[PDB]
Amino acid sequence: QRCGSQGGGGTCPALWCCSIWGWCGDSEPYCGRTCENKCWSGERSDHRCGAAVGNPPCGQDRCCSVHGWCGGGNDYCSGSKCQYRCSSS
Amino acid sequence: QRCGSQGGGGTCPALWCCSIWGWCGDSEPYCGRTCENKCWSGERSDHRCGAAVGNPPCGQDRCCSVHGWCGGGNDYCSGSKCQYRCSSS
Ligand SMILES: [Zn+2]
Ligand SMILES: [Zn+2]
Repeated sequence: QRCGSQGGGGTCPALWCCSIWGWCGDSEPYCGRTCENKCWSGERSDHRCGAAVGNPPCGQDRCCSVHGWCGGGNDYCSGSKCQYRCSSS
Repeated sequence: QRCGSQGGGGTCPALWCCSIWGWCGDSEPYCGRTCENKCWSGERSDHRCGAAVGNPPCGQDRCCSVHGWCGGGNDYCSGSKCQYRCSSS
């Protein structure tokens, strides 16, 4: 899926990272050094996530729980406990 | 100090746990299975704490920060970041 200034301005599904080349992913090429948006580095200082705080990203191997907190592991990342960037599932 | 039904009906200092014997603490006999009030099990799902949500407990090894949130580690528990149930170094 395309996204970003190169892809047309779409947002990635499950709010994944849009690389600078305009493609969606969740690995370093997309989320680290060559990320354009919803980058690992864009996680709020307070680590909250969700619609309440405008759907910000979470860092590497961290997901946005359904309670609105970024963090890692099943409790944040496994289905129904996870709202986006889910990665455990 | 004394708290709860056996101890006067007060809340502990630093909103710590009141055991079933009416004494204040922060270890498992106080906060765990034999806890009467402000127990580890009473953390709100939304993780809020502070007086605007009526001084809820925080879970185990979590502290209420000055920002109104329960969580683990130095953002919530360290000296100047913590308002109650503070414990980290
Ligand atoms: Zn939670
Ligand atoms: Zn932090």
